[PDB]
Amino acid sequence: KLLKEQKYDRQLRLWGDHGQEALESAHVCLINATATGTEILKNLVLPGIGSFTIIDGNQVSGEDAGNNFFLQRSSIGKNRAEAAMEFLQELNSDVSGSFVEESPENLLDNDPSFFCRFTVVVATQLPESTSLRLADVLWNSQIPLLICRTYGLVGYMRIIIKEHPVIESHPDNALEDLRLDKPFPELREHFQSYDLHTPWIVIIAKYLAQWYSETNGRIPKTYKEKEDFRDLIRQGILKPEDEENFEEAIKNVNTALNTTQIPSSIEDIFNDDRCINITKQTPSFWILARALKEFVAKEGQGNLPVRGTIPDMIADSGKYIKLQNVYREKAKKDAAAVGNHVAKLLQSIGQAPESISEKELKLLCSNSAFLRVVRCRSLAEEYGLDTINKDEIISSMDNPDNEIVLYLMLRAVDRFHKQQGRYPGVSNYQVEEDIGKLKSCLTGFLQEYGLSVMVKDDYVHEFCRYGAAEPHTIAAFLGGAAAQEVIKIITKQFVIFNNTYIYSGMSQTSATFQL
Amino acid sequence: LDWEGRWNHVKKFLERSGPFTHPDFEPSTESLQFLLDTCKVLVIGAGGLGCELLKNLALSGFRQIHVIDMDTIDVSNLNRQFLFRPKDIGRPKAEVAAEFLNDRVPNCNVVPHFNKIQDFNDTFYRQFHIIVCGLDSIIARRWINGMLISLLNYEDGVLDPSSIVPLIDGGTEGFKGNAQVILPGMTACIECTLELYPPQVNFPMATIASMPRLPEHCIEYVRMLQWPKEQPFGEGVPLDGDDPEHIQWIFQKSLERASQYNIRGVTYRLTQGVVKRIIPAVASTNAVIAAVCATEVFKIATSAYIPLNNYLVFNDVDGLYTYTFEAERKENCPACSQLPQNIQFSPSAKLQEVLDYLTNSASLQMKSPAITATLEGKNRTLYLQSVTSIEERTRPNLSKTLKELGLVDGQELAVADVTTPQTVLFKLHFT
Amino acid sequence: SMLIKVKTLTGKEIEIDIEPTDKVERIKERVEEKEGIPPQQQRLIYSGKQMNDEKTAADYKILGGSVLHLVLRLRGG
Ligand SMILES: [Zn+2]
Repeated sequence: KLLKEQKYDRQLRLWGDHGQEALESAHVCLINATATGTEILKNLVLPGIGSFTIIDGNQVSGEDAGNNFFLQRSSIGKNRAEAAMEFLQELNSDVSGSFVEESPENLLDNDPSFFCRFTVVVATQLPESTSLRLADVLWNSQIPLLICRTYGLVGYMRIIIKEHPVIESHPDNALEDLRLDKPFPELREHFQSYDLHTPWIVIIAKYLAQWYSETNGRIPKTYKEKEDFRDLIRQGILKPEDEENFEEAIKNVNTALNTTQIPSSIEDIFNDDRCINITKQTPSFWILARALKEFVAKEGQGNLPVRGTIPDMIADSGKYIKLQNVYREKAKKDAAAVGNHVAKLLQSIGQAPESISEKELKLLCSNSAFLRVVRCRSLAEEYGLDTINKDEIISSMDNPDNEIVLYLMLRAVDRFHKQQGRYPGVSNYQVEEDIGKLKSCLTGFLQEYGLSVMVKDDYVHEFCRYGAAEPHTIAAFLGGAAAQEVIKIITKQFVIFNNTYIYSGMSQTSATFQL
Repeated sequence: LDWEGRWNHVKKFLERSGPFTHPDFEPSTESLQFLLDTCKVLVIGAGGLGCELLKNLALSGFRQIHVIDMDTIDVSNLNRQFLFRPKDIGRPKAEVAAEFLNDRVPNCNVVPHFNKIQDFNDTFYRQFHIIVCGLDSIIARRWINGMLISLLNYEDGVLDPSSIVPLIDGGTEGFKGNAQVILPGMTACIECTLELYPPQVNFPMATIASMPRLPEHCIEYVRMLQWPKEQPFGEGVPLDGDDPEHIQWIFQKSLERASQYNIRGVTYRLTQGVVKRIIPAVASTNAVIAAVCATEVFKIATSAYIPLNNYLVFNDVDGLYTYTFEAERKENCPACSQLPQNIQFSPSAKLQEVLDYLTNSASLQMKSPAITATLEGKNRTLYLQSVTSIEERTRPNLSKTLKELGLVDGQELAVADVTTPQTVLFKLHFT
Repeated sequence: SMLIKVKTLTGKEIEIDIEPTDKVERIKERVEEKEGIPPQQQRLIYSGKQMNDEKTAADYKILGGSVLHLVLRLRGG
């Protein structure tokens, strides 16, 4: 019971109890028990992931035991999946391991539906071929897939989720929703109810009414007006050759003034067909989206619900808790209005008014300006001759050393593997010979999709040098990065990257592309 | 010995030439064995990054590794420090960690050191080839930075390269992390970039027990004032953050204080967080930084590639983002500076206005310095601050002046602090 | 007025209006203006030099198409 609350503490302060809740209900599937997979599963098992299943068919080898922290010398020859599950299993007695002694290729042919049982599927070290299939099957049954790959010092991550709508995106920063420019009734009161330290909000409020008067209601706009609006404040410091909160107001002028308007990204949601056309099929995110859109046109008077929170301020106690409660109370109202629309909407559609809970509705409004929707292009689209995003690749390459070279190299290497039956440079005696064949494959690739791009010949050498090795530290990296991308997916709590993430251990740099 | 194929995932980089190879590189089939035998590496800290680093180093071909950590295993550790089980709670991290590691990885020679990094002196650090951090306080990062610098040997003006001990540093904090690579007296040190740190949210004493408007204020009080004013567990007994009872008593006396000013938001977790200055932590971010850092340790010891020029910052929150750059090494730097610091100062000014210059200037920020000079052909302690006894014996001189104490410009100024093991030198300039 | 770009610690790039004479101290306010990031925690970097917010954009030789990055350091571990 409470014993968990103690070990899972340092993370509960990141995704809360509701987050932990999901995490413990999820069930993850890892395709290859390599170091990459192994590590990724290590960062999910430790935080408390519900249960996991490893599907590996290969036998543990010498290299396997050597770079994997979850396979010992003693398991060489044995089923890599099974072997790694026993070690991983130890990291946390609350995680339910499982395994399948078959390969991904075998399952995709005999029980493609098997993956429907998983919340997310993580594949590692898969050959081009197998991916295109896995990505297909899963794309159809709508199972989030995450393809990870370690190659020499190159880490690769490709996320594939048709749609990932998020409410609690946890933004690291954002303008406060103060509403000085479009002040609501209650607020309008709590201001005129003064004169006879006072939150700088009020300070700016009053000296605003004054400027508003001697300008025919004209809110400071210019970087001049704002600048003069500032002196019009210093000039009221009573006798005090000290009055802190008054300077702690002039500073907010930079912000506080215009702090109201609908986020550009929220518009598009409102504009998305999924929001415009509701059907019993429509998931609750979009239902809530519409409810939110209705509020805007109606009791919202053009804007989203009031966030209902304010920044800390140098001020009197009972004076702060009073102002705090204004918003805290306005927000609670709006939430109710947006809750009305929801049930009317749920009715028009024909679902039970109590389909959407209040906890949600409470969270939705608190995060109305932070909603995010991510859509991934299917793997098939990226690989297609007519759907390839050439503009992204060509544009990126303007810099001969943009991480995307590694993407292309990875494509040449798969082309090489399809054609040669083996990866370039695995044995030292092949490195010299293979450089030529890899260069040719690189060109065979580029021509096929028709991409005029210059690839420093130095990258062809390096990839052969790599010998397709899976150096642990590179794998550990991915392990950490992807593990969190999985958790974001499971808790639907942060914002996942969009398409392809490429990390370069050589230069210790990384970038994100949409392919 | 090593079983067939154990290190192929490494041999590729040591036995093969490459374009992106460091210039001093030499492809050889004996490199790996050499690395394995002789390369001594010290890992400072064994929790979060520490655990992750030891694993990474071990599987990358390192064998001779030492780990310093003065900590005891705790329950909260377990969510991201995979080398500890619950059975191991109470024991010393450093011990349990070498234990696990030495066991999981066949012939590792991880040597634990159960103690503060301050119990050792140059003699001890001079013996390692690369040192890796994974500390959780700025002061330690500061301290070990000077230590590594003090080891620098200048062959009359020119620096002797064979006395430079590479220092890789990691830092984690939620879904954010960073790593730096330091080459004492060549690259920016921890001091050189001491400003990239955030400001410390210091609750203004006023509001704490007068204008409380936040649940934290209604805890910072019940800890910084009410506890001292009512020893709950016998007079003189300190507030033990890790003690589930003092937290309960503080949480309880917090609800009351909160209730007094009607500030909702007080909770046990929040109370635990305030009383212990907790930093939310996940295993994921630590796996990332520790991974980057290890790859550098590998690079720095092998010359397989060019080591990260300076800095890497990472953020997991919205997608994945990293930024790498080359932090500049300040030529004025109190630490790095192969020479003293020129201080502009009219011999009229008092002491306090030169003490606080060290205590408050954001470029040199020390917690409690103690200056000293050579006056009548003998070193007299103008002002020291450590042992209460001497501060009062020197506190008066904090009103004197530069012409007052015998300070004629041109003379150095030895300044010592907890922050760094060395003695920082300056040069008086009268203006 | 020369237009420069500055990057969020998430990669998000925003445009700002800065003239060769406006202190660094101001650029940070321009960023907060648009992004809501307190100036007191912004660490700007151009050409690897961490822009001292007392000098000025001209001091760091900032021009029309100039990208700055907000950086950070962390304590935990
Ligand atoms: Zn320095």
